[PDB]
Amino acid sequence: AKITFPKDFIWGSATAAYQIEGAYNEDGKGESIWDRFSHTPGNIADGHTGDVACDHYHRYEEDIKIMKEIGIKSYRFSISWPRIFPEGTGKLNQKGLDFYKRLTNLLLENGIMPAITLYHWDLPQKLQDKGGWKNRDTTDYFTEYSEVIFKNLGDIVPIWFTHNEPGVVSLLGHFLGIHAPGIKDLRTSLEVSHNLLLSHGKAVKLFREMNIDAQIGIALNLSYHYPASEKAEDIEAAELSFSLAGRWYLDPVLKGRYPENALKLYKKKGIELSFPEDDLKLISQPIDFIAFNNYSSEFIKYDPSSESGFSPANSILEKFEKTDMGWIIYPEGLYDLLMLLDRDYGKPNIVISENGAAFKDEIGSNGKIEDTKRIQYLKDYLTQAHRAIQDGVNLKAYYLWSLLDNFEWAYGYNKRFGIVHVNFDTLERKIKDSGYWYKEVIKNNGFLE
Repeated sequence: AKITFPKDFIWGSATAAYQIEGAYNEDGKGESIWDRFSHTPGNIADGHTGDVACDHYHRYEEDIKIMKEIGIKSYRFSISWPRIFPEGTGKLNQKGLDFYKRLTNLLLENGIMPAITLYHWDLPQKLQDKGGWKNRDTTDYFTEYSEVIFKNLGDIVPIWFTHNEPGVVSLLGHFLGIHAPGIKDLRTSLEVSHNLLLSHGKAVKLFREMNIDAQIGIALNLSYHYPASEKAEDIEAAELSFSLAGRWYLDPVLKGRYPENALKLYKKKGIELSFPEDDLKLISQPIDFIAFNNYSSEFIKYDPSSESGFSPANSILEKFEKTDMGWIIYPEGLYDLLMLLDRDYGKPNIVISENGAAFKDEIGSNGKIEDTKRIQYLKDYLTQAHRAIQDGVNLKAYYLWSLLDNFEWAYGYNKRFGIVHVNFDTLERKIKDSGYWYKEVIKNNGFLE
């Protein structure tokens, strides 16, 4: 069958500033928590850093030409907070604004709609020295940064995301310690979760008060958490697992409450956190769309003697095909997630702000990257997105992660998600088969399956 998306469907591709830009100490930029984390041996696979990355800071013109060749109609990127306020607050670094004004204007000149993430993990290190996201004041410094950006770009950028994956920043950055800033403390991670969400609400309020003529949302990490069987104890386990993961952020944002099942667990663990009563009313400011980053799905069993009360169903997981990340490939998961969003949250407008896959790429004798498994993944996942649309979900846009191979956080350069290959030694770009496939998808507004 022929899969044709809605006429006005937005086809995009996404990146993040630390992952692509390089120029880590150029034009007055301040140190970020990811600069510090990357420089510390043992934190990144193979001792890789984002010092140079794709060097997009210098090579953006070439990248925009590639975007035009593929025909992406929107580009999702993030702004580096420490390029704008090197110390987090205080003296504005005009050269920072200048880089992003140029970039934005060039995107628009080439007929590519900019879509901007304000926070994609690069907190200024000076703020982390003061306590980082554990410090409520950081939520005000974030709002002050957001104000400058809205003043300079607001009414030429149609789509805005406040945060990218606060639940990852909290969990990996502040409980597991495997992301910047490398903290390991449950209570701190929960205070950080809250302040991230608080800062989202402050920014959205500000955006409305400044009458910016654009749309604003947030990009959450979301997966469907399947129970291991149809037994109520498994169903309840999976529901709890989701409530401690993506729904710990969805419910505050869209319903103005934390999930009750998760609050009971944390109380059972001896954490009963109390924040001003008005914080949830601020967190749940109306947004124009809910966005999410999705790659895979979870399978959860009842596990009553565990600290959590649930665990991964490994016998189910071990049977799926996996990506180079070790993540299960299960395209129907994206359908089930989209239908949950639509059912549980009053049929919101939805954006997939990231979806993609890492596979091992090889340049052939013919000089080409024939990344068939990445194409198959994208086609299977987009087929399910389309099935959701036909079933009434208000899915408006799909941003393919990523335009470029990039610095994959703690994995360094070992994990390639691009539709465009980057040689990290030479900085040469080469469009993969997946990039030319996406070119075709955009031109045909879909594909056969």
